[PDB]
Amino acid sequence: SGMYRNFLKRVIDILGALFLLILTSPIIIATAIFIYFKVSRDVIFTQARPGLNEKIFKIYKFKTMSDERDANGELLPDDQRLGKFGKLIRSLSLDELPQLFNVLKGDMSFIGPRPLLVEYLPIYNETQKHRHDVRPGITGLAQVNGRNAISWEKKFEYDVYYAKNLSFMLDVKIALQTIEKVLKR
Repeated sequence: SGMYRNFLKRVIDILGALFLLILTSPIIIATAIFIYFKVSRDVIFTQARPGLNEKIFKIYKFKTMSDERDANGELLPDDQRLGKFGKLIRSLSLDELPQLFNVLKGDMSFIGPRPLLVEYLPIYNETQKHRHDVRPGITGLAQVNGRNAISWEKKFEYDVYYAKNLSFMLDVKIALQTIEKVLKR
């Protein structure tokens, strides 16, 4: 290919992220306000993950757990630092919204491999390393093919096949498989 792989896919990523950022902007400001006054005035925390050509970038996400400490300082267990409304924000995936800015700025695509830990970079073999030949995605070929089994090698098989055979057909197929995925629980 080339015409869609090297150009048109990025435009849909930019416009889509820009449209969705303006579309959910009241919810974004509302979420940040609640977190500011009841969780943490830092609101946003970043996540360093490998991306295109394995280059590290920070993933933006809303902070949901408090920054509470202990009499000795070792933080409370995760049970007591995550209130009911924090779980509600997590449940509605509102904390995930800042990643639209990641998609907009080029860190990620709308459809692509899942951003995983930096630890796995030396573990990937010569075939699985190719999953970083494309930008990571909010959804992708591996996310829609979940079969209640943790076969990392088969997830990586889907990842490598996607990076090699990126098509406008395939992207539409993933998009339909993603909305049909959410029609179920």
